[PDB]
Amino acid sequence: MKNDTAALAADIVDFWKKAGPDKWFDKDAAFDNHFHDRFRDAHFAAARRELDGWLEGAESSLALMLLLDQFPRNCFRGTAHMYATDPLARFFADEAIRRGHDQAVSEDLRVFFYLPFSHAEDIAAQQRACDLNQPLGGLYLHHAEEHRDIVERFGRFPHRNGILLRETTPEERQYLEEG
Amino acid sequence: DTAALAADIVDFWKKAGPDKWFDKDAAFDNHFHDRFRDAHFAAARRELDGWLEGAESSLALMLLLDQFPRNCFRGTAHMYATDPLARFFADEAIRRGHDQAVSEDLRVFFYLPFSHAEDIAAQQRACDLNQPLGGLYLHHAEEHRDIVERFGRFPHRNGILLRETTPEERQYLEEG
Ligand SMILES: [Ca+2]
Ligand SMILES: [Ca+2]
Ligand SMILES: [Ca+2]
Ligand SMILES: [Cl-]
Ligand SMILES: [Cl-]
Ligand SMILES: [Cl-]
Repeated sequence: MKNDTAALAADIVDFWKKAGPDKWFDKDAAFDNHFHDRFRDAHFAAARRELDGWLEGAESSLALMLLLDQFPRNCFRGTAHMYATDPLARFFADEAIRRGHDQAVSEDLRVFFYLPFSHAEDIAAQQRACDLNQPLGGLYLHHAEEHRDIVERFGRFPHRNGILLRETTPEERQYLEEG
Repeated sequence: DTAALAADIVDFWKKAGPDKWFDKDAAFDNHFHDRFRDAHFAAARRELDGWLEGAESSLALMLLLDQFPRNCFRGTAHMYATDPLARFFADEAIRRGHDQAVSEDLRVFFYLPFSHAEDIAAQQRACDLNQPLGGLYLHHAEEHRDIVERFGRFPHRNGILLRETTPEERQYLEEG
């Protein structure tokens, strides 16, 4: 399943399209279970750098985003595993965008190439996320700006502090306590 | 000349943009309120029905009757008070082609009144209207519809509307 022509990559994308925004954007434990049953092995292969060849194809690169940015957020909830492949997802998102892959998938799926930037605790990534979401507009843009505001304010996502064993600052504590 | 006022409402909203339309910013809500409170009430008293004659002025009615309450009357029955009027005007604006006259970025404000109506017919209509828009706007229209097909209404409003949450609504509410 090493090449962009892999059945596995197409399977991941087919699974995502079938699930739809009903599942992409609204928490559901059955969907988490389902995603894990199908694609846990694929996640680990991607994380082991066995699927770098998927960067050759637009939809196979989308599959990489789904495995390395989305999968951990569905399937490793409440643990440091949720963030473990984020640097890899970002590295791949950058490469995919350089190849024009985000422009090659449908408008509905484009945001999955941009979410790794929203999920990074660094200002450059956040500004890049907002620029990339500008053409998508509406709620895509709103969400990118929501993330950028937290990072520009704290340099990180204070909601992660417990899981990552970081010391919460007074202003972060304030922010957390109030929403 | 209330023409200038309708234009001002649209320009306020257009320039604020999607980084403010969906946020919960008390400063923005206060700004919107202090500028357009009188306009909202004039529209609610049926003093601005003439704005149906134009596309942008009809958009202004949507912003005054559907969005304004949601920014400026939060957590109160006033959030819903002008919803029937907003749906009435949206129906008329769509009959006149005004939704199709404005770009997709702003067109959705003609359709949100249908997603905000506690009426399964309105919800099905909202899904049809958002269908060509797709993306997150269609998704949210479908989500609202899914809530209403089931219940006939929005359980999240039970507190405000002093409704006894049924057992099914109750367990719907505790879950997510
Ligand atoms: Ca090849
Ligand atoms: Ca904002
Ligand atoms: Ca669209
Ligand atoms: Cl956070
Ligand atoms: Cl959208
Ligand atoms: Cl509800």
